[PDB]
Amino acid sequence: VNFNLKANTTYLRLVEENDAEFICTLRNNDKLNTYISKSTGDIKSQAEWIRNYKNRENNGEEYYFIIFRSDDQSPIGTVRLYDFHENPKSFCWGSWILNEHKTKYAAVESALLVYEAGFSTLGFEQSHFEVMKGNDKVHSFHLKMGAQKISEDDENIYYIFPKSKYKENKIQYARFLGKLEHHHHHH
Ligand SMILES: CC(C)(COP(=O)(O)OP(=O)(O)OC[C@H]1O[C@@H](n2cnc3c(N)ncnc32)[C@H](O)[C@@H]1OP(=O)(O)O)[C@@H](O)C(=O)NCCC(=O)NCCS
Ligand SMILES: Cc1cn([C@H]2C[C@H](O)[C@@H](COP(=O)(O)OP(=O)(O)O[C@H]3O[C@H](C)[C@H](O)[C@H](NC(=O)C[C@@H](C)O)[C@H]3O)O2)c(=O)[nH]c1=O
Ligand SMILES: [Mg+2]
Repeated sequence: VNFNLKANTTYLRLVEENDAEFICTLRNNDKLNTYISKSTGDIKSQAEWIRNYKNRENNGEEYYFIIFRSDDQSPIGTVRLYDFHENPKSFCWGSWILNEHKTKYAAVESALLVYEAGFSTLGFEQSHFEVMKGNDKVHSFHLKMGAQKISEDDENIYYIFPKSKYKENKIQYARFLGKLEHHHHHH
């Protein structure tokens, strides 16, 4: 598979071993990591994590991206599709992090591109993910875009996002993905 994921102000490309330092730094930023998993601050350890990740990628099992801002081609975060299953065909996503240098609407664009990748580039039917209780704005984001709060445990709320909702969102959210082919005008 090869991806061509770009929106208005951001673009995504697959993680390489050389992104290890950017990743270590991002994930060990205490302003960003309140609700994600602890991980190594050691660059070589992170390079190793990516090498294993690359085997999974080679076998169609996982796709992990650096998020870039288009205007200066500088890295602003991460996102991942992982843990694929069947009946129905489902993917998880997460590892979703944006730093201070993010564009304003990067969160919207990157989420949309995830769903482009999963539902159209990879042919899944459903998306699953979770968000820690307390990560209030992220709950609100996902509910707004159309995720369905299935359920929960002591830590998380568990969501699914159906392919059907992604197809509505392509029209409603077209302004985030590219320049419009025609604009609405009221007389
Ligand atoms: C999760 C994360 C990537 C979200 O990015 P964010 O920039 O904080 O997301 P926001 O919800 O602020 O969305 C960005 C902007 O688009 C707007 N927006 C969000 N959803 C929208 C929608 N459906 N329609 C239109 N606008 C929308 C927001 O209001 C915000 O604009 P504002 O500047 O006017 O507030 C980021 O907060 C982060 O890295 N957090 C730490 C790591 C983490 O917890 N990851 C998630 C684990 S569950
Ligand atoms: C991606 C990555 C992970 N790790 C380590 C950290 C863990 O010990 C292990 C597995 O990581 P996880 O699967 O928990 O990845 P993580 O990026 O922390 O994110 C996941 O766990 C978090 C606690 C969050 O729940 C996260 N959820 C989301 O981001 C969902 C979005 C849609 O809001 C979810 O994807 O691997 C690394 O050491 N380096 C890495 O680059
Ligand atoms: Mg490409």
